[PDB]
Amino acid sequence: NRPKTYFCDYDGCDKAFTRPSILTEHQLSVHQGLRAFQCDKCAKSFVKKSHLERHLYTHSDTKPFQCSYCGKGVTTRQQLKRHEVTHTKSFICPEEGCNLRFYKHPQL
DNA sequence: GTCCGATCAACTGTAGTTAAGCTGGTAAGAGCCTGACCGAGTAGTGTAGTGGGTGACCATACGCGAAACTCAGGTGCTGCAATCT
Ligand SMILES: [Zn+2]
Ligand SMILES: [Zn+2]
Ligand SMILES: [Zn+2]
Ligand SMILES: [Zn+2]
Repeated sequence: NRPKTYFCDYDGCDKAFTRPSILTEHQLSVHQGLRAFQCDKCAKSFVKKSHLERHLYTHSDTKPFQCSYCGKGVTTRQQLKRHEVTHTKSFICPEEGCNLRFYKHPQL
């Protein structure tokens, strides 16, 4: 919506941003080499609250997305969708007019 | 590079060693396809992290209108005085 009208000034940086706090998040993270959210359970650190929140689940068994078929736990919707698509007849015969459909790619 | 000509055997006259397949009953080469076993191949997958854009909520800005507040307009009598009598 609103136009990108805050330009990073550093040598060899191309980026422009919508609102000045975001330009500052970029500058402190990329160019100065500082981060604002530390893991309690390992050495790593993160640039956003949502990124530390994802990393915190990785230290735990009670992972926040749970499979509808097998009940395996995962941390975000992309992982869930890819995993659940393995519980489907995903693959299709690529050859002309052939009707068949398959569950594991080596079968196809 | 070439020159001479000696010299192993090239290409030339006849005297004596090699298969192919018959009768068979037979084990011998060379072989075929299903099956099993591990290495490698095809390639989509499993967590995990960087970035971005959407959405909500805010406040900041002007500009028009709404009510506020200040300061001075306006009403009407009559205490006192002056024109007409
Ligand atoms: Zn930059
Ligand atoms: Zn950690
Ligand atoms: Zn599952
Ligand atoms: Zn087919």
